[PDB]
Amino acid sequence: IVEGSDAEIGMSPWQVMLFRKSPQELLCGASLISDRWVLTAAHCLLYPPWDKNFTENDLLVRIGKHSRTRYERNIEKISMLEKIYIHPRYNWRENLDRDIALMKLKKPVAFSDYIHPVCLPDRETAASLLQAGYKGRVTGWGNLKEGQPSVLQVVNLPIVERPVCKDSTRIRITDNMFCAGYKPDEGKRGDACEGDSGGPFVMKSPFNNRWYQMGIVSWGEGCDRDGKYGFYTHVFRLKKWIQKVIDQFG
Amino acid sequence: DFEEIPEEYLQ
Amino acid sequence: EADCGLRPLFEKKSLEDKTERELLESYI
Ligand SMILES: O=C(NCc1cc(Cl)ccc1CO)[C@@H]1CCCN1C(=O)CNS(=O)(=O)Cc1ccccc1
Ligand SMILES: *[C@@H]1O[C@H](CO)[C@@H](O)[C@H](O)[C@H]1NC(C)=O
Ligand code: NA
Ligand code: NA
Repeated sequence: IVEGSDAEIGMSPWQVMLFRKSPQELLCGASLISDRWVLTAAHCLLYPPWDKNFTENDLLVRIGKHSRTRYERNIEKISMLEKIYIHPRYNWRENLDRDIALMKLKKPVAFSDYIHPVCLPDRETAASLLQAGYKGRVTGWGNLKEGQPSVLQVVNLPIVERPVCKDSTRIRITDNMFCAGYKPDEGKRGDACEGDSGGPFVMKSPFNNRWYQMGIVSWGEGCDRDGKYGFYTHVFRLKKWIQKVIDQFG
Repeated sequence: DFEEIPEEYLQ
Repeated sequence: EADCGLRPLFEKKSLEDKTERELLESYI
């Protein structure tokens, strides 16, 4: 996260770290959506241009974390993966269309002050809140500029009008994406960066005072560049697939 | 620069 | 989950975090 700040303790208790077993290293962010299911970006697991194609046994998830590098004894919980599910129409060839994946844990995780699931949006919450100018919150342990944080970083960013997102890039934008970030004339800054992939873009509903995950950190051109924006997977647009997977494999 | 995690998670 | 999106150390205690108001103020 570029131009963010240290998270408060328990500020993002759905935050998940995807961790490689050997060598032991951070791979991506992710989010906890129930006691058995973790949501991430498909490109965190499958990206052939970079020779990336992980299997369940390659990976761990670390839940309840704050420090990036420490083993947070008595706080974090480490879980093994039962199965990975990648969206069948994930487009890694062109523009990361439908950049979404689910991971089912081998055993349910116990909730605590530091571990708690985020909500997924309904159609009405998405229609109300996915509006240009409305801000969400992005969290992760990725790089601080286009270098690395001691603890989880957080930045609040406004959703951007779709024509502005389109006009910022030569990449083809789809309805399964939205973009967020400040404009050059807005003064303020901030973006996701390498290592924040797969983490959540959340919004706090003013109707029921609950946090909803509206986006997944997907792609950008650099980090925090003027006139560029970060692009996020549109979770609600892909929720029917989420539900199908959970209803049939859970 | 990561602290080693318990071996039980790597089995 | 019935309790999703309600953080133990914030919403469940009626405590706010230091920047959530920035989000609320943007929901015009
Ligand atoms: O790095 C990634 N995501 C992390 C991220 C997310 C956000 Cl929201 C902001 C910045 C960053 C850090 O770049 C992904 C992983 C795969 C590649 N990737 C890109 O972003 C590729 N960017 S590009 O080559 O300039 C244009 C392009 C786009 C999509 C598909 C092909 C090409
Ligand atoms: C990813 O790897 C699995 C097995 O490791 C393989 O069956 C699958 O075809 C691979 N996908 C791509 C796009 O290479
Ligand atoms: Na209300
Ligand atoms: Na920018």
